[PDB]
Amino acid sequence: RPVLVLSQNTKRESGRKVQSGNINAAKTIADIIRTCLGPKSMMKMLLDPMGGIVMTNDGNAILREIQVQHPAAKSMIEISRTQDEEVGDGTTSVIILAGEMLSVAEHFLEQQMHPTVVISAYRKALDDMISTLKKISIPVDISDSDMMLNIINSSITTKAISRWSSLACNIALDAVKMVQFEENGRKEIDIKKYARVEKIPGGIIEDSCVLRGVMINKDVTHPRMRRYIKNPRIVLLDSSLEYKKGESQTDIEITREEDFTRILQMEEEYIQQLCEDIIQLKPDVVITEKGISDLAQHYLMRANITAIRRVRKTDNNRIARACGARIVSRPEELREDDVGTGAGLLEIKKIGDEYFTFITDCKDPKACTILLRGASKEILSEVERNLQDAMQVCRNVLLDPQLVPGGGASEMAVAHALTEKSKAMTGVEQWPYRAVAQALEVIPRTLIQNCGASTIRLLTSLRAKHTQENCETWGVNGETGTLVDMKELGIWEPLAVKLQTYKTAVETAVLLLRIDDIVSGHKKKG
Amino acid sequence: PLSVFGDRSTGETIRSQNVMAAASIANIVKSSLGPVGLDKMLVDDIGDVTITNDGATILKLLEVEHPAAKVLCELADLQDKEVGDGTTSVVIIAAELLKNADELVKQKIHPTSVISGYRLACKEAVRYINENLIVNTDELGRDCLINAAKTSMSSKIIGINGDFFANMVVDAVLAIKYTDIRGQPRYPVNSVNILKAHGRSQMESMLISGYALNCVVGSQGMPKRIVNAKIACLDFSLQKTKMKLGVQVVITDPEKLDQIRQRESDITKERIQKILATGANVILTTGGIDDMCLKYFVEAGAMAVRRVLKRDLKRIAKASGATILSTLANLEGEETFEAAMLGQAEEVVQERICDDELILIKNTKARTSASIILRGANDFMCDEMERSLHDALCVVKRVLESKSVVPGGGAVEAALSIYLENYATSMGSREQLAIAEFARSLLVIPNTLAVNAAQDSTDLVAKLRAFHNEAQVNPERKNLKWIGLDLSNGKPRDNKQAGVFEPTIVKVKSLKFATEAAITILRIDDLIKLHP
Amino acid sequence: FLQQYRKQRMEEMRQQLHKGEGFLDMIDKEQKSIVIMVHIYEDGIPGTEAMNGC
Amino acid sequence: EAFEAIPRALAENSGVKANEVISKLYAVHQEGNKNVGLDIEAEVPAVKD
Ligand SMILES: Nc1ncnc2c1ncn2[C@@H]1O[C@H](COP(=O)(O)OP(=O)(O)O)[C@@H](O)[C@H]1O
Ligand SMILES: Nc1ncnc2c1ncn2[C@@H]1O[C@H](COP(=O)(O)OP(=O)(O)O)[C@@H](O)[C@H]1O
Ligand SMILES: [Mg+2]
Ligand SMILES: [Mg+2]
Repeated sequence: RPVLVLSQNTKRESGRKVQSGNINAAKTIADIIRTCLGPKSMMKMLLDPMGGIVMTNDGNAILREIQVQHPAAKSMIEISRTQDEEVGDGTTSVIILAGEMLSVAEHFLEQQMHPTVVISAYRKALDDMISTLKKISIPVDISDSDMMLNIINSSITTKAISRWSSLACNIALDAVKMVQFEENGRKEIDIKKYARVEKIPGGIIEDSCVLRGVMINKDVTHPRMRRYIKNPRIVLLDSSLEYKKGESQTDIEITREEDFTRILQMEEEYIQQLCEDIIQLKPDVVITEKGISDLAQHYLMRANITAIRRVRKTDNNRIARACGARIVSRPEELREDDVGTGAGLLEIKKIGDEYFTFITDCKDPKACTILLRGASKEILSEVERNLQDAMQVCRNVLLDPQLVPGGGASEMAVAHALTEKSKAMTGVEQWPYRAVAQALEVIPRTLIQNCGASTIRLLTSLRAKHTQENCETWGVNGETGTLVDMKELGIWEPLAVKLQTYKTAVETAVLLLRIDDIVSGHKKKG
Repeated sequence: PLSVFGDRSTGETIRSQNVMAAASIANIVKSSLGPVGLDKMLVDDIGDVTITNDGATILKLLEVEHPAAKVLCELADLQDKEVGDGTTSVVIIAAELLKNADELVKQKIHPTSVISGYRLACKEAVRYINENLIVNTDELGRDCLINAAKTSMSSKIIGINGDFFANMVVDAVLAIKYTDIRGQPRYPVNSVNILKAHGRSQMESMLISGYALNCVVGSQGMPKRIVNAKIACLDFSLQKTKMKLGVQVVITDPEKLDQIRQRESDITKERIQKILATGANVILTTGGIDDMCLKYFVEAGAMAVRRVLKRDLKRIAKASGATILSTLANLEGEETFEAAMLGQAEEVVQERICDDELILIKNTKARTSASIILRGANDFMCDEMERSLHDALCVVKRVLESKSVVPGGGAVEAALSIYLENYATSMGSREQLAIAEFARSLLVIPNTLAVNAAQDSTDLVAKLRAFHNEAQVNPERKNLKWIGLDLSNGKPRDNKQAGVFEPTIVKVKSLKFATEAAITILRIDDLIKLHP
Repeated sequence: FLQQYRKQRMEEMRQQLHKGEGFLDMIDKEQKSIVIMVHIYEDGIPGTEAMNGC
Repeated sequence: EAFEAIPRALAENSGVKANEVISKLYAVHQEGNKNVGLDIEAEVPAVKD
């Protein structure tokens, strides 16, 4: 006779234990990737459940590959994913910052301070953090290619692609610049859709380049078609070039001898009419997202036209952007404006043991492909991740032209500013304010720890330097472990990335500080 | 001797069991009351996580076995539906009422007398609230709405963010205002589309001066921004025409097959041309659009969005002045589309929100609508912000509909307790005890508020009761009715002066629902549990 | 060459774009219009992990 | 600083704010009174010789 109020499997936990467990879980999640921050970071091998291997040092990827049971850890993983999606950089930094703020919050929670006071202090501190970050920022002339390349390099010095810095920086800058678009008064970049990254294992990494056009893993439908066209006129389609059934039930009733042959002849005639309608525009290349019939191939070759079939819709959109064409579903409605002129060369060449189609000489293309050659699949995947980081940073700089000193200089400057501001609070919440201000020192501390120098002496020297008047740009050299000026070293980062990191860390601390009860095990009740 | 296949509990056993279940349900959510309350993080045993403070959400997510506890859970659900705020308070009040009533019953007081006393106390408490503890919002203005929103959003993840969120909520509520027949200003909440997206901080939440759609254009060839939009709302799919079940195509002369197949799509082509001939720029449909009509819209340089939600389409049509068209058929038997069916907006843009895109319909003419885009750190925080925002919107709607508000921070509870303790002596001999216990049970709210702040609950409630007793006894010190609890410093404070307000309907409905729940549970003295 | 399943590689690369009484009770309830694929396994014997990941 | 755990524990068990007691104790001991500590016979943070 198990009479109960709640279900048997329902488990309830509350009190100081819940707060301690949440804070410890966040701390340990931070400790997982603490060592993967800075130019001297180490790789990590992740064994995917589906048998794959993910070798990387990006915080978001490492945290995403990990499965956890504690809900606070899930919250931290979601925080990392949000940081990656919003700006594309600073995942490790935001995770470490959230862990440090939760640590300094636990310190107060051990005493008799209510979490609401800590949360209010954190919000005030975050406002002051945003104000100081906006204050210490500097403008950037986007038209200066050298400045953009330096920004991208500073973004990619901490990744495995840093060995080839100029090449990766040029690839990312060219892709972002040529994917930029402006229509109807609306400006967009759209790195996600266009600027595709295509990786082909083999070759050498120095052979990687961004093409002035697109490249797909497709071959001509019939071998008699030309594999090299000088100035092709490309026409894009979605509808199949073959006889398909109608939408309604359309049973025929044949009672005469010649009706069957007439029906087959009219099928052939319909194919011929479609091909003639396509040919009327006098194109050189026809691309379709669906199949092209063999009779259609013959009728197109009769007009000296190269045909490619079964292309993905995203690839077709990329081709349309690159070569300045418009996708058309009905050949009878093909206009001259729909014909794609602007591609400067189309070429089908074999790489390894597989044919690839190149449209790689377009003038003013609004889409591109990044052809990566590398040692293997995992190395190319890491290179693609680094290129994504570089392109995201470039887009952030283009949209928002302010910069912020790196190497922990911004962290120390903001910490000093908040510490100075806290001197006039004269309240009970000044202690959490100062604690969360000083929690920003975890970034230079982590940089020094990863570098291998003495943490305490270097942090003391950096704080003493930052107590001076013009020292907001003084940070930590990640390689030599020495105090340098980032207006000399040149490590600068977008203001948007730092703002997003700080906001996300503070709000994660606020969200996790709010919970004091856990109930679990209940049915979904969907 | 009964030979009933089951278990039977009778007398004090079942009453104590019901009180235990109600008290357990109350204790589940008692720690999430008031600004010093803290949230709970629920796990759905499949990895799903829900962080929330709302009582209704907590009680719905939990699975409950005892039926007397199910009564309180569905009571919280009813309070959420009919009011939108005070969901934990009603549960706590009902449980305390049940506990004190069970104490009376165990003292050999018949349950009928307790129920009669509870009914009398509830009626007199409602009367006293309506006659002594109401403040008209006419002489306060927008500050009253702002303060009510701030009070509602306290104890929520947008607490300190209240200075901004209250303005946002008030503007959103006032945007959707309309007057029906009899000249009654009715505020239709749930028409404010709440869109969430993780990313920037909560300060970056945007209130749209128009409507926000969680959908994108169907084809990349279409423009992503139209300045002078002419919205055409449709309720039919734009695909290839297919005959119904009762129509079948049978071909005997082979020459007609091509014409049949061509007309199958020419019908839809003609419909699209008729729609576009009136100058339409944005086309919204609840159904799907195939690639052919998408290309038609691409060539015309016009928007085309498919699979639009029905409620979103209705709101867009009402705001922009467009008319929903489930079909193209006039009263002349023809198939035509006229410009009078077109809605208008000052701009339609597909904006990017944290690597994802959504459509913004800005500044609809002939009617003003609103939508809120909530920016957070992750999905859970966005969900909690949405729930708290809905609570604030409901509170603002109640305040704008009925122009009476009551002081917050347990002032109403203390005043009611004092008045009912004084009043019980004038009615009956045992219903006197029932009304006294009702008055004592009403004190649970300030006690819980003080306890959640780690303050001396006994001393604070004693001081509050002394202030309210002085207010009720002395007729020249009636300004102490507004003295409530200031949980920041743990001192009594004039909450009306401090701007802590709640709608009167919240208190009235909570009291009525709690009284009915307590009466319903108290009527049971025997339980038969049949074996399944 | 259709036997080699030329679309297998593209399907694989798009798949990675992630973007006692219980046995009776979870099938006795809920809608009959959805498909449930129950999995049977025992720890220690190889071959379960591959299909679990699949 | 580890010695502060004793007066802090005494204040926590007594039911008052430990930080106020510790601050008052430091103030008094800075004044020059070495024989002043927590007074548990009070509802508010207080000290006495
Ligand atoms: N050359 C450098 N010298 C010193 N610090 C650097 C250098 N390059 C980058 N950093 C620091 O390393 C941090 C970037 O670490 P990174 O591995 O990119 O983490 P995330 O991927 O989370 O951004 C930045 O805070 C920056 O200040
Ligand atoms: N700023 C404030 N100061 C004092 N009391 C408040 C304040 N804001 C809200 N309260 C009180 O806290 C109580 C708890 O409300 P809450 O639990 O948030 O509503 P619900 O029961 O719908 O969740 C309310 O009865 C209200 O009177
Ligand atoms: Mg980085
Ligand atoms: Mg409320």
